[PDB]
Amino acid sequence: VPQWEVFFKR
Amino acid sequence: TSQTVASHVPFADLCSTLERIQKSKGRAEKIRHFREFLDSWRKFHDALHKNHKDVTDSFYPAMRLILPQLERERMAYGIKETMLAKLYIELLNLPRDGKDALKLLNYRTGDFAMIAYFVLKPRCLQKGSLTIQQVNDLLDSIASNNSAKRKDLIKKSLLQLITQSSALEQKWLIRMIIKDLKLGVSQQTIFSVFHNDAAELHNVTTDLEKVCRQLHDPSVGLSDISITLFSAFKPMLAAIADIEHIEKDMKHQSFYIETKLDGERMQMHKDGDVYKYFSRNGYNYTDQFGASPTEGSLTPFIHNAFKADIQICILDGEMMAYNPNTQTFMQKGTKFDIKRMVEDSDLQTCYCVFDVLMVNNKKLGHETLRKRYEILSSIFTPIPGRIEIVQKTQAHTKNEVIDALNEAIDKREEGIMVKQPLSIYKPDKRGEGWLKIKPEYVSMDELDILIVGGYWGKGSGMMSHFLCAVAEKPPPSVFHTLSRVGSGCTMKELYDLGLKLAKYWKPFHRKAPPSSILCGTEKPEVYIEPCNSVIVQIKAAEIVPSDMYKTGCTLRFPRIEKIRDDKEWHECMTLDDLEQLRG
Ligand SMILES: Nc1ncnc2c1ncn2[C@@H]1O[C@H](COP(=O)(O)OP(=O)(O)OP(=O)(O)O)[C@@H](O)[C@H]1O
Repeated sequence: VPQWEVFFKR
Repeated sequence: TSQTVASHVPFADLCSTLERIQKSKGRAEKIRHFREFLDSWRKFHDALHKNHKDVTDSFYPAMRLILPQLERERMAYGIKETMLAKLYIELLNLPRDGKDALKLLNYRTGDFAMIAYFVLKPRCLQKGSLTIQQVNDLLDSIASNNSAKRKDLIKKSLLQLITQSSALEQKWLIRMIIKDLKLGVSQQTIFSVFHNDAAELHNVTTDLEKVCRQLHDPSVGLSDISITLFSAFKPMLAAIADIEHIEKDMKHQSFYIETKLDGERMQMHKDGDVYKYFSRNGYNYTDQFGASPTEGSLTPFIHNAFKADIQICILDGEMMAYNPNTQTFMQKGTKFDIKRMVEDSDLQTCYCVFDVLMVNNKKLGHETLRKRYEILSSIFTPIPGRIEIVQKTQAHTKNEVIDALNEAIDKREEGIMVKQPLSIYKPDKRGEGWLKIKPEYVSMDELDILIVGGYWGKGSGMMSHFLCAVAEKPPPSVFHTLSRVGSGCTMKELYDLGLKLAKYWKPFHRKAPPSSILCGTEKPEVYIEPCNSVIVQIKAAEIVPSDMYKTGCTLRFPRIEKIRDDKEWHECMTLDDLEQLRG
């Protein structure tokens, strides 16, 4: 499950 | 399993992006911050749904908060700035007589969101808790409970938005409810950043969800983006045009002069016994007009006017209130209540069609206007006062358009339309093929003059025109004619005036004329003694030389604005006044 924090704040 | 991107993105991540954008100086920077949020969304989307099949999930839950003005799925919130003030004062426990409470309350027009923000910031330190999806759930709740007048549930949805969000999220939440984000970047720019085809798509489907879903991949466009059945398209628009240049403006070739009706721009979508109506802003008016020939104020009456071959069609026109007893369309500006009278069956809804965008399985948008008109005639047989083809005629003369404009203003229309016969239908585009012409009125708008005569004609009979005069200044017993003016009962007050005056008309005899009323070459059929008549307020474009009236001049494009029954007959404008006015 991909987690949102790493797509946005990166 | 029915998973969505919005359910993973903190509303905080959305609001920080908005904050960065608003606080950004230049277009480029503003755009950059948006692309960054968007790209994360799209990449996360691919990750979230890699295994998933046939997904309806999109940027929409964000898009609709970023462009709140375009929300169509959700109805009105019904939330006033003052209602928020009160909630915030109670909830934040502010001194009820202090500067903060009062500043929120007495707020007029720094948007409210900012005033609210500066009160919140020292007092509301919590970190936000809600996803974008949850914010949408709560806003849905507010709209739904607004529609139901369930005030308390509305408060409770709000209280979940506020107590669950940070101060900064609340500043943005407030802007999303007011529907004015003040990003300093146009919604055109927003669409452009989202997708090359977003705006074109949005013009033929007034639907962010379809725009987001269908254009979810930036790197694959849509072609033959077009008007489609049951999709609200943005109406084509008319540009203002000065009479002087028209012949040029219509490309020195034949053109149409069509009646300009001041009604409600409405499009009709038809497939069998199923109808949808959209207003110019893309709102659904099917509940009023009728989904099926058994429901509504229009559909049951027009359903059987469609010719035999017609299963599917899309029409553009204006809804008008028609008065059956006088066969007259009623203008919007009246003391009377038009919607109620239409509901009371004193008036009826009439659909005046000037265009057709699809017939059966055939798209017409990219056809010449001339071709579309031919087709229109085949779509339905008109029923006067319910469904009609707006009257048009061919012309090529600047002269012919003044004639048109003169007769238009005479019949109390407010202008005329001029259209290029070869022009195609271009949604939301203003000008291009269609022009509108109105008089050059000069703010002269308060000409108060006496009715001294009348003319019978069309309609119930009722009078088609009035002859009006100005007073000779007495040491008033003598009047001088100035202008004929259209009398058509486009507002009930003109109709009521007619009944008031009926018992006072007297036959006008050219060979034995009255002394109180002095005429030019223009004689009325009947006259009225001045002490029995009424002042009308007349708007005119200019005063021009004329031998048809005793004043030796007349009014260009005159129009009764008000019946000034609040002024005795002797309060008439005088020649002395008129002379002063011409200067
Ligand atoms: N025959 C027609 N063909 C195409 N569009 C029309 C026609 N008649 C009216 N419209 C549209 O409806 C509008 C009229 O709306 P409205 O009632 O506000 O007119 P108004 O206030 O009298 O003056 P204006 O037209 O400048 O708004 C026109 O500007 C035009 O965009």
